[PDB]
Amino acid sequence: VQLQESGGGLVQPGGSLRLSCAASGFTFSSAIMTWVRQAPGKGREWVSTIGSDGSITTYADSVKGRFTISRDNARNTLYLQMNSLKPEDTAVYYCTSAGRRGPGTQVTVSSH
Amino acid sequence: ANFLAMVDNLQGDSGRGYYLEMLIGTPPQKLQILVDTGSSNFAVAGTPHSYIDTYFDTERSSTYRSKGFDVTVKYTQGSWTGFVGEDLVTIPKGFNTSFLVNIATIFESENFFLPGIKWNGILGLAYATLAKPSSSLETFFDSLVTQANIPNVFSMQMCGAGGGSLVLGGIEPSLYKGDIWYTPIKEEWYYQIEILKLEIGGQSLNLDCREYNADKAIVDSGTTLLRLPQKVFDAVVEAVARASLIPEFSDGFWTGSQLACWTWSYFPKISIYLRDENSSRSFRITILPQLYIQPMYECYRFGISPSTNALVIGATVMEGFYVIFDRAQKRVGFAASPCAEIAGAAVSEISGPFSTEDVASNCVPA
Ligand SMILES: COc1cc(C(=O)Nc2ccc(F)c([C@]3(CF)CC[C@@](C)(S(C)(=O)=O)C(N)=N3)c2)ncn1
Repeated sequence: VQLQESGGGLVQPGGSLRLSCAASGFTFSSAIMTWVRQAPGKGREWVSTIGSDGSITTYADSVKGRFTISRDNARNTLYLQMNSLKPEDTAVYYCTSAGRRGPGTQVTVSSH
Repeated sequence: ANFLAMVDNLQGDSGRGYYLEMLIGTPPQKLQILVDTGSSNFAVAGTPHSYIDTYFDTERSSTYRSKGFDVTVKYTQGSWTGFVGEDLVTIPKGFNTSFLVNIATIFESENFFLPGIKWNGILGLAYATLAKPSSSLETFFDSLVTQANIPNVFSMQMCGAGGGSLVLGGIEPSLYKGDIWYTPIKEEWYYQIEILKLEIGGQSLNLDCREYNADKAIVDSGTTLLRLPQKVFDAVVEAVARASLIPEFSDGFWTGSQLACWTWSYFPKISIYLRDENSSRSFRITILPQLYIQPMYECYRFGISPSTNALVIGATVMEGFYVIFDRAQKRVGFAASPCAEIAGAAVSEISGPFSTEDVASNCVPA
């Protein structure tokens, strides 16, 4: 199993990013996929989950209406479209499945 | 998550296992699910069966999705085959939201749903390693940990000997008094732990400690009895017979083929020594006769059985203890259960520390 996230960056408030996660070493098309985030000094926070065929999606109340989870099973890729970003969204975002996680991608939202 | 809301979230139907109420699908269907620390799949009845009242009808759930494959699980005594899918689940006694999980819906089984049993599914809380068809099938607890933002810890108390509690995400202080002692998880599959010694009425069995771990020693809420490898079983029986102040037990009593009937001080305590996180120390979990001479003239069955494989710390022993499955820190905790009391007497004890200088550094075969 391998998970590798990308697409993070440093954005202004109201900005946007599109996170990706490349998967290998298991049947991606059969896997529930989840995005989590973790900022220093804060608790781990569930972001969103997507069922294996993509039709069932769930979101944390903190991101509802701003972030959208999606997947391309043919390309073994999970996505997180992030809009209307706020300083409080700053975190490492990571993908997790069956007790494994990727190393993550940093999202920083700052007016500076 | 609310741990106090999880207190008494298990029902136990008197020697038949502890189960949790779970709501599955949209709209929700209520099932009764056996809590099983010895397996790793979430599986439920999907069709009618003679010995269940209800099952999960996937056709009535708008959110259910089929993965397009089946799974067959075979145990020593039985088996089942089910479709593998995904659906939303709620645990009303503890959580206020739903979670997307894998679910196996059983369509055929052999010797799995038995008569007079109140559950219609199983919740496997062991590690990904054991999940079928493979470890990539995300386990229920792995889904919950992530999606519910709980720590990677759960704990279990069984109060049937004196219902019970499954605390998902931590430890509820009101369920124990005194100290929690921790033993390392040697291998993350089953909850495999290292047994150093068994003592009957204060006398050690004088077996090589490898005899206690040869296949494996595990903590399993889905096993009824304390199951001991044959050589260990034989030694226990010989020690209990020697220590017990009654004239004699039949051979049939020991094998479970005969009950002993009467119209307690005459039977020994049984202690299991577990290594502490500091390897020079151990602690002991002790059960009184009331936990292994089990009511069924009042008649009793022996609460210990032989194994052709593992040493299983099943419900016989777990009825005495609040057991912490601290996956995050690779350890299993024990504290004596306040609810494990009969006729005003505690029926379990825990104590320590004791030296391990008289045993090898590794009692697991290597
Ligand atoms: C006090 O009364 C009871 C009754 C039960 C009970 O009925 N348990 C059960 C029933 C059916 C079944 F199928 C399983 C499996 C499910 F994987 C298989 C067998 C295995 C022992 S195992 C390591 O061989 O997988 C276990 N832990 N769980 C368990 N448990 C605990 N106390």
